[PDB]
Amino acid sequence: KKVVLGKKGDTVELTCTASQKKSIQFHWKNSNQIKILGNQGSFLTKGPSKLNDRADSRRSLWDQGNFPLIIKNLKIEDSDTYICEVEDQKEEVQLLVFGLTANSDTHLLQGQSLTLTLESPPGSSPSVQCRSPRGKNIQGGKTLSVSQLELQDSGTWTCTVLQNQKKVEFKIDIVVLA
Amino acid sequence: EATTTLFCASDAKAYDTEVHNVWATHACVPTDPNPQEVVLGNVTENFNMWKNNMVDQMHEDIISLWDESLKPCVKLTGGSVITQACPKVSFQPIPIHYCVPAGFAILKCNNKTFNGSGPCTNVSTVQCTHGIRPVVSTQLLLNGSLAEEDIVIRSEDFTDNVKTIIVQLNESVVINCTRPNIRQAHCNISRAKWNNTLQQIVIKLREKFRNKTIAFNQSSGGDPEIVMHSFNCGGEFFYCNTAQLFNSTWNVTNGTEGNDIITLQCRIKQIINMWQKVGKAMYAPPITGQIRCSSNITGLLLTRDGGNSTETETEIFRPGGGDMRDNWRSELYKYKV
Amino acid sequence: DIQMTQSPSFVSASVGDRVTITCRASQGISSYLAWYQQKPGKAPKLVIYAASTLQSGVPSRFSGSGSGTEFTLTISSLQPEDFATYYCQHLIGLRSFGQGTKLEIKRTVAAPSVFIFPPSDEQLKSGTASVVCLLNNFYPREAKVQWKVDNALQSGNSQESVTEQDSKDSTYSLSSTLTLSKADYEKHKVYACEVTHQGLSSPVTKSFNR
Amino acid sequence: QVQLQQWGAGLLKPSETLSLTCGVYGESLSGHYWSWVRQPPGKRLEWIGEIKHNGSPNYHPSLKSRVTISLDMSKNQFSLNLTSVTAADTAVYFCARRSNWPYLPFDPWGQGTLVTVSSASTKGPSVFPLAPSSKSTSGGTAALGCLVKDYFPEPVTVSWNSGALTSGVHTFPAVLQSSGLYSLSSVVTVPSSSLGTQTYICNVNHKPSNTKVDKKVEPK
Ligand SMILES: *[C@@H]1O[C@H](CO)[C@@H](O)[C@H](O)[C@H]1NC(C)=O
Ligand SMILES: *[C@@H]1O[C@H](CO)[C@@H](O)[C@H](O)[C@H]1NC(C)=O
Ligand SMILES: *[C@@H]1O[C@H](CO)[C@@H](O)[C@H](O)[C@H]1NC(C)=O
Ligand SMILES: *[C@@H]1O[C@H](CO)[C@@H](O)[C@H](O)[C@H]1NC(C)=O
Ligand SMILES: *[C@@H]1O[C@H](CO)[C@@H](O)[C@H](O)[C@H]1NC(C)=O
Ligand SMILES: *[C@@H]1O[C@H](CO)[C@@H](O)[C@H](O)[C@H]1NC(C)=O
Ligand SMILES: *[C@@H]1O[C@H](CO)[C@@H](O)[C@H](O)[C@H]1NC(C)=O
Repeated sequence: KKVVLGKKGDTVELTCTASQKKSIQFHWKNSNQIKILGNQGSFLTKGPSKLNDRADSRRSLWDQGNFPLIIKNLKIEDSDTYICEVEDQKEEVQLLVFGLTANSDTHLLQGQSLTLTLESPPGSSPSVQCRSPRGKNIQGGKTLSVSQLELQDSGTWTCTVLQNQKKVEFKIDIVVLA
Repeated sequence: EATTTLFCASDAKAYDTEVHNVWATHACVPTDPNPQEVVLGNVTENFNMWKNNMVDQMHEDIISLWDESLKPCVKLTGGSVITQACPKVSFQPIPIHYCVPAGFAILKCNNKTFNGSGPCTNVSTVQCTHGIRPVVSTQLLLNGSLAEEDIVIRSEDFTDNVKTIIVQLNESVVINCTRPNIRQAHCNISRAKWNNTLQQIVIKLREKFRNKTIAFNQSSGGDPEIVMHSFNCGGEFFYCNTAQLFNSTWNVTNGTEGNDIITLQCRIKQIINMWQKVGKAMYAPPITGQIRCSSNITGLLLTRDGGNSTETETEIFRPGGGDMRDNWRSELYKYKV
Repeated sequence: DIQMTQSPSFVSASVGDRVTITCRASQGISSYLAWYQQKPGKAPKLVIYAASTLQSGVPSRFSGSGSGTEFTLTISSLQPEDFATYYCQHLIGLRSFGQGTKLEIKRTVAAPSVFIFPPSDEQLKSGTASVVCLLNNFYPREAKVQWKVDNALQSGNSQESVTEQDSKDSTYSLSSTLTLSKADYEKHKVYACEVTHQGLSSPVTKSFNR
Repeated sequence: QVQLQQWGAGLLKPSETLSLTCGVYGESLSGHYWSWVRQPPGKRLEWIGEIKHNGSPNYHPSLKSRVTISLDMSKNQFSLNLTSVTAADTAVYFCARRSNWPYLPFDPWGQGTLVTVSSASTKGPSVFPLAPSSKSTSGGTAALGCLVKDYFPEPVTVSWNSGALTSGVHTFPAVLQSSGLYSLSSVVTVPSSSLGTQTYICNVNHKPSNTKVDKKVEPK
């Protein structure tokens, strides 16, 4: 029951360390036992999954007893329980990807509002805490709204999403015209 | 059950300056004892091909061969680059008989229809194994041993889809790969015979999975040595697309290709992925001369998808392989030291 | 190709003494070695195979050991019959052997009896001159013979001939024939054959004037 | 017990063919290999090859294009061919049995057959005296002998005084000259005081050309 958080469009690495420092047989499978990625000696094999063209591993650590599951260009529908079957054993890890977009993408003015939306999977209720380039703090659940924006609010905002003790970071560029 | 360092036996020719004959002459003995195998009446013995220490020893022997044989130009192993001379040399696998030293013995299963794992109510005692060629390939086992009765499919766990299905054919299918003389190659497989071969494989798969529709597909992806039929033919590594071979549906027809015989798009790569350990290896450019090699598809390495949820409508199989140990278990499944 | 070198090539040991000959291989050969005993005018005899496995009938005094590259053939107590030439063989591969080790009897060093014989007048008629230098009854076998024509060292125009150990005093006998042409012989003067042996305090020279 | 005998032409000429046959007595050829091993004069042994009862031979790399080993399963005998022989083929060829794994050592062996390849023509020996002298009196021990030069082929028998004189006699092994002919010197040590009272005569015989010589060695 180890939780990992990822970002939409980013890359995540799921660790799978064996007991010995030797390249052996391993295989990654989701909740529905769908083959994702494994190996056959010294070759890499991919399963009939939707993550096929976006899954890979670091074969330079295989001999060191590590068989990671790298998933580039993460998607919301990639949220699922992934298991690594190595040495007749199973390591379980849950992957949650959220996301956070603002109310608009156009340049905003001073005194105008700024709403942030957290798109979360069914069954999760995290907590977002964003910070403006001047220090303005705001907290909430699904939606976060700032009554007015200052000239000093122009820059990069940092919002942290807390889920299952874990936390993923999001950066959003907000421009406030002078 | 026991485990000891076994020796080997071959009709190697010392006068032959080819890698297999050179190595075998330097590390094996012509043998053999005569005439038959001591049959043990009314004796049941359990076997386990998926844990035979014989394969491991052979695997290390096959590796030790390529080490002193095919010298790569570049070798990449764990952030390490190694360059050296890469002279071309004749490469033709030679049948090797792994024998047991003094004190021990080898139990052989005479049961023609043996899955490799379970009780065998017809064993025997042999001094050495049969003719086993060091065929390094993927998807299609070449130049192996045919089944004495019907075709036999084997798997350490049919339930687990992540396991390989070692298929043994009772009838050999000929494949002809030739490089005319660009540097491109192609293979030839009798469409008529290969059809019925798939038929046989299907009714066996359908039998092991109670009642489902068998449908073959191309490789799900991965490395060039896994996606395509990789094999050694004259010191050269071939990568032949077998999308035409594994593209049929069984359950009353679907997709039938024609053109008399099947032609597979192939090519020779210098930069290959090592099968021994994790790493790459670049070799010298293709030989200016012609390369003709006619092999024998006597076995298949398949991987099943299936699983997921909510009942089953059809099964799917794909050309697998990779672990060369599976190539040895297709010949050492009926042996036991 | 794997090379098989034995050492020493010439062993001197008295009867009853403990002897041990070695055989080094250029490459690893595990336990694919054999030993053979060969006497003059006779065929080799299998002594020990599988490196350390004694052949049926072979005395207990014979033993063997080693694995890989270094090997050893040891005889606890030597006997008058044990003295011969032993070979080591790579049982597989090219089945190459070694240069062999010749075991011989040891006795007290004795200074050679040097003699020299000018060519005969009858031989000079045919058109050839053969000057012979004789080293009679000497031990050990090792000895250097140098020819000198008018105080000039010769090379490539002489041959040596050594007899086997005498059945009694156990000594050797070497001859050296300096072959020259009638013209080459009749255009010089002094013909010496310098002899170097361990039994001599200093090299002895025997010469004559044509 | 088992014994391996060998027969065939030993004296050969260049470009000719070597044909030796090894007979087996006391054992059948079945279930066993049969190899040939030669040994150059003063050199290591060398495995030529071995044939199986199935008919599949196993020659040496550098000798495949000439060596041909067959089996006469009707008489329990095997032969050894060697086309286009040269001076480098001069050696003693042996024949031995090679059992099956793990038992590999060559056993038993044959008595061997001495083979010599030469183009020289049969010629009678020339006996030249090695007259003793005062500048050879080593401690009252004078040295004398005979020079058996230019003869072919081998061997040659040399005795002294019809065999009466045997003490101190040293007949050196034959040597090969550059002229294709052989040479030999037979010396003997005798008391210097018996040089003017005792007669010494060397006896040389060359049967290949029927040449007996009895020459007296007189001091000078
Ligand atoms: C192989 O199996 C086929 C199809 O099941 C069968 O017709 C044939 O008798 C079998 N034998 C061969 C020729 O080995
Ligand atoms: C392959 O070659 C064999 C000869 O070895 C020939 O009989 C057969 O027809 C060929 N098969 C194809 C599909 O071309
Ligand atoms: C394979 O089966 C299909 C359907 O019966 C057919 O189109 C094709 O010609 C068959 N193959 C043969 C003749 O080998
Ligand atoms: C195999 O892959 C092809 C190509 O993507 C697809 O059409 C087919 O449905 C897949 N499954 C089977 C059973 O062929
Ligand atoms: C299969 O055997 C044939 C005949 O021995 C040989 O020519 C061919 O190269 C072998 N195939 C492979 C892939 O080695
Ligand atoms: C290939 O298969 C044919 C038919 O069974 C057979 O005659 C031949 O010996 C096999 N082996 C090779 C190497 O072609
Ligand atoms: C063996 O070689 C010899 C020498 O050339 C020749 O006479 C003979 O015909 C060959 N065959 C047999 C059966 O000896």
